[PDB]
Amino acid sequence: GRKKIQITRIMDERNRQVTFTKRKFGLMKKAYELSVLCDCEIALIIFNSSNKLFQYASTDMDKVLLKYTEYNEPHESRTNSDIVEALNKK
Amino acid sequence: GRKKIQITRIMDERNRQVTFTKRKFGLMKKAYELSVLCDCEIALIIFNSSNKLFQYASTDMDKVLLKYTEYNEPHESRTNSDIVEALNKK
DNA sequence: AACTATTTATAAG
DNA sequence: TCTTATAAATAGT
Repeated sequence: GRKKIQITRIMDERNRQVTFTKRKFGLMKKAYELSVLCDCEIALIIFNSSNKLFQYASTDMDKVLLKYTEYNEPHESRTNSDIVEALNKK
Repeated sequence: GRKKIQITRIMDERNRQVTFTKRKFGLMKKAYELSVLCDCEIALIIFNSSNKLFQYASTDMDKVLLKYTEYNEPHESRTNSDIVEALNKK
């Protein structure tokens, strides 16, 4: 956008609340497209600072969660650190 | 990118596999940033066309899924259709 | 495994 | 492998 930003908690309770809403949609949109382009099933679960729930699922969310729990092989399992680290590599 | 593309299953088994890998990271990156910018907890579950698993979580993924299962209020619960619709509105 | 032709999202071959 | 001014993602070569 107009300015570049440093990933860090927006201290401003409002721009935070606004950015959340905006990006959340972007996130879901992407998820949507990825889901579709590549014939994959996606589930996305979000909890805002106030522990309120927002969820997207390409299909049948609980169906996906169920598959998940039953999975028994190793697999890509990233976390925030994994991500920051992968980033710094570039 | 160089060309605009229509959201639909990449029929080319290869460009599909490639695009999947690329965008998946983009997805996680975003999720990462959202998680951080806005102090929210995020869990992302992906299954490729071949039923293999990929997951990101801002923190303790199972902790998040657990919260989810226990939630009992109505909440934003989007799905692909909800998304396409919302798009066409623009 | 790069590259790269205001940064589509988002902050004020 | 809500409006632009700008950053950040990415299709394709």
